[PDB]
Amino acid sequence: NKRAPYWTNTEKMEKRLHAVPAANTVKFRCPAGGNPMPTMRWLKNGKEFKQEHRIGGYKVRNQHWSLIMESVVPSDKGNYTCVVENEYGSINHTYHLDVV
Amino acid sequence: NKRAPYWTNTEKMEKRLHAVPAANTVKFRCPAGGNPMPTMRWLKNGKEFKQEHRIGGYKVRNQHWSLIMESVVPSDKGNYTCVVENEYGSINHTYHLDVV
Repeated sequence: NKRAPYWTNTEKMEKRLHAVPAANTVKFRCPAGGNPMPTMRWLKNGKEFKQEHRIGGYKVRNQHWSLIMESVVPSDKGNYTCVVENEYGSINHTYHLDVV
Repeated sequence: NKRAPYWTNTEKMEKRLHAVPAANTVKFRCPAGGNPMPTMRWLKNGKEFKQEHRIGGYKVRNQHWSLIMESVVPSDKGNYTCVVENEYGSINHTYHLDVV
């Protein structure tokens, strides 16, 4: 039953550009399936996004396939991409964050 | 509307192991979708499978996402994998061919 990653709910993913006021919380999701369970990682502007990249750091909820950034600030604007992978494939989606 | 490759009809793909008498024709398919249109390539035992690898050569029908090998011979046994890709992702599936 092995199978490459696939998005399980594209509805959540249709809204690509997000404009949010500073200090609000943004949450990005890339619901996925696959056998074996794929892993997920996030890039910000094409480069690995790490905890130390912003003051507030960030939360990853694997069960919900989401990236959460609390109290956004202007320097958080950018492109956020979820890369999901397993031995049979690697797929990605990109969101754009604009901080109003 | 950009989107990574995805299989559009997994039904065709459920039968992974194929045992076929010599001299018969085998056809493998990996129906796929994605935006932009993904490309497809085939590997035989993990390595690029080229026309010169077998006497009969092989047919690729892009419209139907299939690899066709006429008059199979014992040396054709092996693992056949369709790799489908576009800028948003790369996915693969593997079939096993046994020549009876």
